Amino acid sequence: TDTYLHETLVFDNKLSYIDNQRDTDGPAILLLPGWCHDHRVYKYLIQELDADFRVIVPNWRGHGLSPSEVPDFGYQEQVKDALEILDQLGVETFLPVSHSHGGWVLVELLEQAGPERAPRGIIMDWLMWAPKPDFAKSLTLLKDPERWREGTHGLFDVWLDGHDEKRVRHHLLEEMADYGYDCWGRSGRVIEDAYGRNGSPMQMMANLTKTRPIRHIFSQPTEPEYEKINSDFAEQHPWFSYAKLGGPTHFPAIDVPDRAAVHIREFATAIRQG
Ligand SMILES: Cc1[nH]c2ccccc2c(=O)c1O
Ligand SMILES: [K+]
Ligand SMILES: [K+]
Repeated sequence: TDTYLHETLVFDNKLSYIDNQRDTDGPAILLLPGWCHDHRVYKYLIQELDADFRVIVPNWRGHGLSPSEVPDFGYQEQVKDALEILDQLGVETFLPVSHSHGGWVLVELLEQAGPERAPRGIIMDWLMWAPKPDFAKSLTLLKDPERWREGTHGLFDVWLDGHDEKRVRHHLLEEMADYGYDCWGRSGRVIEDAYGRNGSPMQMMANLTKTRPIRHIFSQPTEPEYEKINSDFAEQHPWFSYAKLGGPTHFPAIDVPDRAAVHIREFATAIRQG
């Protein structure tokens, strides 16, 4: 799966990215990582989609197999980076698929690219409501140079949700091991700022200039009150749908890749039929 890893200069930065360069009919599937991890989170999903689609995964500034400190940037800049990679690659039409807070990039990308280029989106496990106290606390911890690691640990607890989930544990404990405070502290500032300025992922989506089909596929939070704000949002908005995947962790791309794949294919086929 590292047979597909590339690197390129993007404005000021060398960014790594996955591209299987599959010669096939569009749309390209653009898999967008959350904060302080990289394309490795997608290694099982990429396998599900490899045969039939062109699959691109950009890594954000300072992210990759060798993380590095970089100057401060936000989702605005993640969006420009992603488009610049698509331009360099000649990719025209694409279906963006995001993980968690990679969603802020996805929804701004939909605005920027417009519905012709980006006609649909799939958002995975992304907190739809404004920060509850435990999560609000997590962010404040991430921002703290003394307590960022404690922040990440509390988040790992929430994400694993009491499961001995060997693939996810490996991703959190090994694949994110090289990320430091420069990343984690930034993710805290950006995510906090994102909800502050946009209200919520739902408010930001509802506010798109040109709304279009978006599906939220998620395994957590598992409580019925969270399902309820998804169903209420979907009752109000013909373009919004959701699917509870019932996977153990915050990482359906890792733990139920075959289920995440089928929703991606469904949206990719709807696009092919216009
Ligand atoms: C990979 C990743 N990174 C984060 C960093 C800060 C806050 C939330 C997250 C998150 O939800 C997620 O999935
Ligand atoms: K187990
Ligand atoms: K709906």
